[PDB]
Amino acid sequence: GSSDCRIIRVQMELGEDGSVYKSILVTSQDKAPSVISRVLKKNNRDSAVASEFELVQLLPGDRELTIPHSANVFYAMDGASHDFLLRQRR
Repeated sequence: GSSDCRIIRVQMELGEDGSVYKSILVTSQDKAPSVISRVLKKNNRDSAVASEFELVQLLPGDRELTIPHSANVFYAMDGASHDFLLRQRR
Protein backbone atom coordinates (compact mmCIF):
# COMPACT_ATOMS: atom_id res chain seq x y z
CA GLY A 1 0.00 0.00 0.00
CA SER A 2 1.16 3.61 0.46
CA SER A 3 3.60 2.48 3.22
CA ASP A 4 5.84 -0.58 2.93
CA CYS A 5 7.28 -2.91 5.56
CA ARG A 6 9.92 -5.64 5.55
CA ILE A 7 10.22 -8.54 8.00
CA ILE A 8 13.31 -9.95 9.71
CA ARG A 9 14.15 -13.36 11.14
CA VAL A 10 17.22 -14.21 13.21
CA GLN A 11 18.25 -17.38 15.05
CA MET A 12 20.64 -17.34 18.05
CA GLU A 13 21.68 -20.91 19.09
CA LEU A 14 23.52 -20.11 22.36
CA GLY A 15 22.90 -18.84 25.92
CA GLU A 16 22.28 -20.45 29.34
CA ASP A 17 18.96 -21.43 27.72
CA GLY A 18 19.96 -20.68 24.08
CA SER A 19 17.35 -20.18 21.32
CA VAL A 20 17.02 -21.05 17.64
CA TYR A 21 14.82 -18.40 16.03
CA LYS A 22 13.81 -14.71 16.14
CA SER A 23 11.11 -13.03 14.02
CA ILE A 24 10.14 -9.34 14.30
CA LEU A 25 8.22 -6.89 12.11
CA VAL A 26 10.43 -4.28 10.38
CA THR A 27 9.22 -1.14 8.63
CA SER A 28 10.96 0.26 5.53
CA GLN A 29 13.10 2.60 7.73
CA ASP A 30 13.18 0.70 11.04
CA LYS A 31 16.53 -0.57 12.33
CA ALA A 32 15.41 -3.34 14.67
CA PRO A 33 18.36 -5.80 14.38
CA SER A 34 19.11 -4.43 17.87
CA VAL A 35 15.69 -5.48 19.26
CA ILE A 36 17.30 -8.87 19.84
CA SER A 37 19.33 -7.31 22.72
CA ARG A 38 16.16 -6.15 24.49
CA VAL A 39 14.73 -9.57 23.63
CA LEU A 40 17.75 -11.16 25.29
CA LYS A 41 16.91 -10.16 28.88
CA LYS A 42 13.18 -10.43 28.18
CA ASN A 43 13.75 -13.84 26.49
CA ASN A 44 16.82 -14.86 28.54
CA ARG A 45 14.64 -17.31 30.51
CA ASP A 46 13.46 -19.40 27.52
CA SER A 47 15.56 -18.36 24.52
CA ALA A 48 19.11 -16.94 24.48
CA VAL A 49 20.66 -14.76 27.21
CA ALA A 50 23.96 -13.41 25.93
CA SER A 51 23.71 -11.42 22.68
CA GLU A 52 27.51 -11.27 22.51
CA PHE A 53 27.41 -13.10 19.18
CA GLU A 54 28.20 -12.86 15.45
CA LEU A 55 25.13 -12.54 13.20
CA VAL A 56 25.05 -13.62 9.53
CA GLN A 57 22.29 -12.49 7.20
CA LEU A 58 20.92 -14.31 4.11
CA LEU A 59 20.34 -18.06 3.78
CA PRO A 60 23.08 -18.36 1.11
CA GLY A 61 25.39 -16.41 3.47
CA ASP A 62 26.39 -13.03 2.00
CA ARG A 63 25.61 -10.18 4.39
CA GLU A 64 26.60 -10.23 8.06
CA LEU A 65 24.48 -8.32 10.61
CA THR A 66 26.73 -8.42 13.67
CA ILE A 67 26.82 -5.57 16.25
CA PRO A 68 29.87 -3.75 14.67
CA HIS A 69 27.35 -2.39 12.14
CA SER A 70 25.54 0.93 12.80
CA ALA A 71 21.86 1.54 13.62
CA ASN A 72 20.87 2.31 10.01
CA VAL A 73 21.51 -1.37 9.12
CA PHE A 74 18.21 -2.69 7.67
CA TYR A 75 17.80 0.33 5.43
CA ALA A 76 20.76 -1.40 3.82
CA MET A 77 20.24 -5.05 5.08
CA ASP A 78 16.47 -5.20 4.70
CA GLY A 79 16.32 -4.74 0.92
CA ALA A 80 14.76 -8.25 0.61
CA SER A 81 13.56 -10.40 3.54
CA HIS A 82 15.97 -10.40 6.49
CA ASP A 83 17.13 -13.79 7.77
CA PHE A 84 20.06 -14.13 10.17
CA LEU A 85 21.56 -16.66 12.54
CA LEU A 86 23.44 -15.64 15.71
CA ARG A 87 26.44 -17.40 17.27
CA GLN A 88 27.32 -16.18 20.80
CA ARG A 89 31.07 -15.92 21.07
CA ARG A 90 30.62 -15.53 24.84
